[PDB]
Amino acid sequence: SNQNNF
Amino acid sequence: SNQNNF
Repeated sequence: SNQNNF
Repeated sequence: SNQNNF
């Protein structure tokens, strides 16, 4: 699972 | 699993 926090 | 914290 993936999380991108821009 | 991956997390990118920009």
